[PDB]
Amino acid sequence: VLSLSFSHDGSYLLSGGWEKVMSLWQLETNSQQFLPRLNGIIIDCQVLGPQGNYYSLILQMTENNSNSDYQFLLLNASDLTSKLSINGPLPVFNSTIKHIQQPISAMNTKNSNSITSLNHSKKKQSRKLIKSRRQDFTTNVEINPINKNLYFPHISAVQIFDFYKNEQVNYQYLTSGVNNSMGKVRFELNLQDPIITDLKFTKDGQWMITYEIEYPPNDLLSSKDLTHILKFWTKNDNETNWNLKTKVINPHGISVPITKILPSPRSVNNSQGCLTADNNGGLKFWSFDSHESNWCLKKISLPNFNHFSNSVSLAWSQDGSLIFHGFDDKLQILDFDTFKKFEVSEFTLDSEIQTVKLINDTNLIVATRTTLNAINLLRGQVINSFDLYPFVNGVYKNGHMDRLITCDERTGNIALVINQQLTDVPTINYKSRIIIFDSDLSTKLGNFTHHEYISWIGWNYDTDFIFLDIESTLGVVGT
Amino acid sequence: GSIKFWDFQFATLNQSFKAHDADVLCLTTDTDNNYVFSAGVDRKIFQFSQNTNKSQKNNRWVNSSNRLLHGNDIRAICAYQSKGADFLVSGGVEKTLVINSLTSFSNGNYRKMPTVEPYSKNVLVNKEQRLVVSWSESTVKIWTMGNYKLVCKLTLKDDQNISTCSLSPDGQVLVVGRPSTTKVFHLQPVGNKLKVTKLDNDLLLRTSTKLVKFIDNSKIVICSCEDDVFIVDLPQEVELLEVTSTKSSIKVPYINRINHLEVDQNIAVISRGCGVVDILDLKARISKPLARLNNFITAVHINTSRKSVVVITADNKIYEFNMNSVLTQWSKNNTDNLPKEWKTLKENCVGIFSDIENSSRLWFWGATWISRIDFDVDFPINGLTITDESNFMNHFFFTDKYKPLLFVDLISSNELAIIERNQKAFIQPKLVF
Amino acid sequence: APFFPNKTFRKLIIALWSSNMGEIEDVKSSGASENLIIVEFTEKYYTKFADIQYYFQSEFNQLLEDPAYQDLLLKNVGKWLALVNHDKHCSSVDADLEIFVPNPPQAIENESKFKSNFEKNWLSLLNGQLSLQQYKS
Amino acid sequence: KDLASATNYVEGNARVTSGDNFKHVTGTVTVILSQALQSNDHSLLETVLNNRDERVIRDTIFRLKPALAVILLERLAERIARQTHRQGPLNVWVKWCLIIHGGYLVSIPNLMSTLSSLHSTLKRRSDLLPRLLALDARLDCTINKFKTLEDDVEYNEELDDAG
Amino acid sequence: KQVEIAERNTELWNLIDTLPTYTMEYLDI
Amino acid sequence: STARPRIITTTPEQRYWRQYTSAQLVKEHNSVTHISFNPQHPHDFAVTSSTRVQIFSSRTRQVIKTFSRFKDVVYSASFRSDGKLLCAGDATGLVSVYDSYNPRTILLSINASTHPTHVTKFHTQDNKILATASDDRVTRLWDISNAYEPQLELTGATDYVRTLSFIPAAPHLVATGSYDGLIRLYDTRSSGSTPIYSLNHDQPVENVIAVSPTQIVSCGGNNFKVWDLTSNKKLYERGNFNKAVTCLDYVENFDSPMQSALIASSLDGHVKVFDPLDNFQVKFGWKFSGPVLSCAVSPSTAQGNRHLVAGLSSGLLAIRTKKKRMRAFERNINQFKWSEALDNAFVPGMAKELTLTVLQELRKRGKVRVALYGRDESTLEPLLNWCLKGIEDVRSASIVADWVAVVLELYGNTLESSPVLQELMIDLKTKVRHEIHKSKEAQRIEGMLQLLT
RNA sequence: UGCGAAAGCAGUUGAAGACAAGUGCUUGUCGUUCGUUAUAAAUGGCCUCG
Repeated sequence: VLSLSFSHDGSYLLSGGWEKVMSLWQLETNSQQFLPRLNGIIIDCQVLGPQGNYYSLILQMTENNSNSDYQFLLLNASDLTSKLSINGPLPVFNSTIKHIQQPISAMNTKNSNSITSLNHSKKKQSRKLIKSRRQDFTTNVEINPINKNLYFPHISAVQIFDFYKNEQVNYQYLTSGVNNSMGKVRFELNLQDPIITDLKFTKDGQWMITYEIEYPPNDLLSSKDLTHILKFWTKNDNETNWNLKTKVINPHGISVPITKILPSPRSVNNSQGCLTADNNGGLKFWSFDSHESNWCLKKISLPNFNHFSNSVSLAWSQDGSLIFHGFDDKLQILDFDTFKKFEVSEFTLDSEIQTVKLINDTNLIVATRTTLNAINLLRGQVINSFDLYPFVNGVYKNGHMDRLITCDERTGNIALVINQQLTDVPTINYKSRIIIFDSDLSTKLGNFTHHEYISWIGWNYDTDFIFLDIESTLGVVGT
Repeated sequence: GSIKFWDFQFATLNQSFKAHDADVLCLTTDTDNNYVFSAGVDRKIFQFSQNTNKSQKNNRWVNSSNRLLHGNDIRAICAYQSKGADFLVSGGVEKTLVINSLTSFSNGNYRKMPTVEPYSKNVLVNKEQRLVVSWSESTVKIWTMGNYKLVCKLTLKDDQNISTCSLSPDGQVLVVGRPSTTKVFHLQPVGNKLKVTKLDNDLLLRTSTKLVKFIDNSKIVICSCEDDVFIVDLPQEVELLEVTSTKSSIKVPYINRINHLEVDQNIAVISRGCGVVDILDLKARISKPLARLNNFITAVHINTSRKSVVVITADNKIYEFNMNSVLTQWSKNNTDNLPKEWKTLKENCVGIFSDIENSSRLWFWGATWISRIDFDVDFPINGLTITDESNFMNHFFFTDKYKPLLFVDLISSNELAIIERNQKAFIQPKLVF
Repeated sequence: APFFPNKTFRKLIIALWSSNMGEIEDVKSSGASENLIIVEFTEKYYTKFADIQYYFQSEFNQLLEDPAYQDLLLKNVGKWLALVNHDKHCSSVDADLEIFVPNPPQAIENESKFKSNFEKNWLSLLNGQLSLQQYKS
Repeated sequence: KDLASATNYVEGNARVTSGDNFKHVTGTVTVILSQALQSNDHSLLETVLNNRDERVIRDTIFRLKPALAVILLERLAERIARQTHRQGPLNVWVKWCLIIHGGYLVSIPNLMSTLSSLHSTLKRRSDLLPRLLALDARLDCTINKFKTLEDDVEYNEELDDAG
Repeated sequence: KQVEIAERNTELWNLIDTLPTYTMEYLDI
Repeated sequence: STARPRIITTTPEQRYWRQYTSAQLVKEHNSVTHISFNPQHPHDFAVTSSTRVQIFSSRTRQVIKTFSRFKDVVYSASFRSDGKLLCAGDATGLVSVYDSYNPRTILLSINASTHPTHVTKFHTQDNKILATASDDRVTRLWDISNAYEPQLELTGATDYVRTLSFIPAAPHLVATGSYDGLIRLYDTRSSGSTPIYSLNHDQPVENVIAVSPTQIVSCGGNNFKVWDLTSNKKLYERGNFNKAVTCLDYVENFDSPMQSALIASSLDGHVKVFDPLDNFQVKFGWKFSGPVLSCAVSPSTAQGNRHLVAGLSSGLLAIRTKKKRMRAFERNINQFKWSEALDNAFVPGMAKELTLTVLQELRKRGKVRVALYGRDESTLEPLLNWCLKGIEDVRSASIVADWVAVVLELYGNTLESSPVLQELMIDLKTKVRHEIHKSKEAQRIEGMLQLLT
């Protein structure tokens, strides 16, 4: 039990815990009433009023282990309905940050710490932040072209958050699983709900493509066969909740993750197509067919490569004629019509590609784990080359440079680098630098410094770029 | 499943508690009416507390706690309290008694009585012919073991249950005793089966019998319900010493009555509940006092080889009396020097039988334990019961592996008989994750 | 209790088809066998009563699946033709068939089993060495 | 609905699908078999498929016209897909077709598009194999271990008194 | 031959992943 | 607080035609030769059988008018465009015109010829002219006003003419198909009596239908071929049918996902749907007891329940018409009654698919060993009995393996003292061994398939 | 725990202090510390507004 509070008179006792249920204990009779089904486990509970008119509750959302997600609920005691729900942005980082510790539970689990586990876990977290070098702390975030609302892929759910008003507009559960069916308790807490890995919109914005990974339960024969799912969702502009239109189970085959997804440009199929790319170099082009009213696999290329690499990047030309597919260290130029290599199509690079992008039709910017290089497709030579090794060697897992590197379609792109500040062994506090680069990277338009780890940066459809900081702070860099 | 408190003067409801999930069968209370205990079908015992001063001032009861101690219906519950006693006793379809402390019901320890404590033995074994005989509810069944075969079973008319059954050493004569009547039946083996004939003797039929034993294959000793000990040859009354009246005897009559009758080689001993033990010479038919103990006697045995009588008190102390030092040298040295196991036992001894191979060694067993002691070797010197501040009136082998035990005795010098005991329940799920 | 002597009956089977008396076995007019023992067996016993007709096609199936007797049964096809070239089949509605054994087992009543047995025996023989005149018949 | 409450997941009328879904990218019964395939008569062909005799299967497909073989392969995939318990018998038909008309099947412009159902169907059975062997081994050990591992005597007092 | 070697190996691998009414007994004293 | 998520348990053209589920089979006294639909609401359809013509109510699906004045075999029941008239042919050669829904009055009676008149069709564009084809091999074009002489007498057929079609947007054009295998086109504006040109089908022509103003589909012999008059040649030909195709009907601009449908009788018991937009390709079909001689569907503007009609030589008429709380286990799981929910899964007469879901839910729920802790042989067999059959199915194959292992790891010692459970394992051993054996070929076959490609 | 693909390839799980229990000795523990990349189990399950 996490929160206990007496009523003003003392005739009632409020209790809350991991059950996700607030209990009113009626003490004259030890009866109990239940307000179950709350978003997060109850950290705190109080009676707030001269006459106990309202209840104030604190919710945690333990599903996100990376960060402690507090939500403050004020309930009308008369009818136990939400009088006021308050929360900030709820990003899910790849790893834990600063001094976030899981709440105490009866046993040590993935989402909780035992009594003994607290001190060891705290020491381990500090020493990981100090000695270890993998410090990705990067979060996927998405932006809506039609509404400019900010989508956070929470675990098994999506938060729609309006940064213009700095208020939450929606929270939608997009997967199956024990997500709000109950409050997980004891060994149930070891269960992992489906995780939304990649979320994107079509350019038109009326479609939502989502990629999910379902983890089988442990202690079972089929405990190692992860399930990969893809889902297509829709809604009208007036409507606020996405409705699921199609579901694909195990795309590209069985046990093959969908490592990259790219919505199609406007030129091809007026923005209702998409590309999905694996760690095996296989590409699938899906389109929405009016006749079926559903999403159908138009094209496929399944070269059964035997080497596995999570480092793949995909880019599509604006005209839509060609696709750039960087797999491991090699980039391929594949013609859309034949959906195969061009008839130099192959570009070998020093190391694995993390990001491949074209600022404009002429120039393609490719980032490898050791550097970044600007190439003219017109002449097929590198314009500029910048060494990222001193900053980016093994701090981040492959694929995060995609969400750290952002580009405008008019003015230019931006490179973001976060470094540890240390005076006399590394220290927990960090410092970030954002640099604006022109198309071909000839010149630096601007160089700005932020005092904290900028978890993510992306290009809003206006000229301004939006950046999310591990303080759950959304700033903007713009003219 | 609801318990309700009502104001007597105004005849109105004061408090209502929906505590049990099924019928509440019985209620009980402490002396000061501070605690109200409920029990019933759901196998749970609920304690209701008004102990706090504010509760007393406001006259409000509070259901403090509940406990699950019975596997089945709790049909009955009762309470007792004194300066030295605090017992909450409950029983029902589980056929066993459970004991708790009222003041510490929530936090105190509890004891679960054995289902069957054989203070009175309902099974006997005959060393000769290897017969095991059990009698229950006017039905006697006899088994032979070479492996066991139920050679015969006897069904009796009388509604009265059988008090005791005694089998002659040869086994040909079986005596079945009841308070109303005593009947003797001759057993004869034909084709691995026993033929039964009821020998007719009017005196036994009109004779009440608590205890009956065999002097030999022909002569028996019977103690009538009025405490009349006499010999029948198949009546020769035996003189008995008068017992002084005591206030305890007046309050509880049966304490002065005979509890154990044991005959061995024309020597008979009688133990009364008041601790009086007397040696009886059947041939002389005369009584001589032996001992006067302060505790209830649970088991008695006579060893001719050592010429002594072994008496066990309710406190599991062992006394060896010389038949005419009143007590043997072993008893003087070892009665207070018993091993840890004997003293720690919370169940009293009920059966004694001798060891054929060595007469000095004796066997002792209770409902859940069996022990053997050699009387030729001296030992190294090195809560839920009454505190007993008031008076009651006015070489070594120990095993607890075998339990529960109905009867224990030897078949031969190297063969031991151990007889052991081998309804739906209200579902109270045990959460498992 | 209902009983039929299959083994004894199977012994009768092996004797008849093993019997061989030259040209009368394959009559040139029709390709069938005029074997008087078989003809007597066909007319007096096989056609009249149902139960043997049922137990007949059952055992001839088993022998046909036995390689020891398969060659024998596949050769003397005229014997089979002489037997079955009649309308008095137990599955025929028009024919009224009696029973040999006083206590027939219930298996005889299974028409589907008989027809399945009947179909099997023909098909194996139709895969056999058919004569030109047998082919017309 | 309370605005604090999170919207629940509902699949509704959505269409489920799999990534392998490549649709938009004497005694013989041969003449019946050719007959039903041409005319798409489910009733007629099902009778042909009812034969369990291997020699019949070979002989029938041996004489089947090679072009009609291809459509037969497609149709067996569909009938397998609807009813997987008929997998065993129908692989035999697919097998004998493949060996006899293999030469014809080589001289075909495209196979995967026209035989996608078989490939998807056949792939599913393979994905089962690694798990079933694990089940068999566990199922092996347990059986392996476990394969190795009154009135006559009654005496009634009442009847005795009676006689 | 390689089939049965492999199939044999599979079984080994998955393998490695994985009161009487009357009783006669002799007591010890 | 939030409401509880409820436990979650072909081609579009095919799905449309599947909706004609309601099937009614009627018996007529002779072979049903011709079937017609009234162009006007309620679009009641007429059947030609024996010596009578019967009109069936679309909604009631029952005869409403019976036309028995016809003496010999009746050969047609075609309506005019308005539907207020219907014309019919007789073996005597007399062609009779009746007022629809008024059997009694013979409005116009014409003796076309001494030979039988098999085809009588009102001209679609022009009401007053009625065309009659006879075994005389002259297809006279009669007029309602002129009952004593044909307006025109088309000739040039050397065999029986049993097909007459009027081309939409070309009222002057008349198409005739004879058993010569020649389809002859005529212009009524000209003097006529001689075909504009002849199209060769090479097989006797059983019915000719104008699918569209420029495209005409002719079904003759074992195949049907679509001809374009502008090119004067067959664009497309499909011969999937095995018997000779007899009757052919076409509908357009109806609410199906497909814009237009073409239904063709086979005479082999099959009527199949072809889509003109995709080169007249096979999209659907149905099977009947015997040869199909007539097929028809409700016109485009049915305004009500759609009807598909098939005519069989036996006289049979088949009508296919397209008409225009929470469970126990869900309670147990919501109430956390793990063991009881599993019990609900194995109950008599329970759908296999639903049985999988509850098992899937418990596994997804992380409640597997718990559901099996309090069980013995008596209550374990129902799960095993399902496992014995579920193992065959591909979808359940993974799930059964999971459940079987846990009970096996959980009830080892129990299996020893229970002989009944052992036999369940033994037969379970055999079936999985078969399931292994079935899978083993599948890897052989799939590799074999790879060789060719 | 590191790396990597999801498969896997390598490497770990030490020492001190304090407390309790049993008999200075033994065992178990830690809302104690230093260092290394480093079973569970107090009968205890989710409201009402048709």
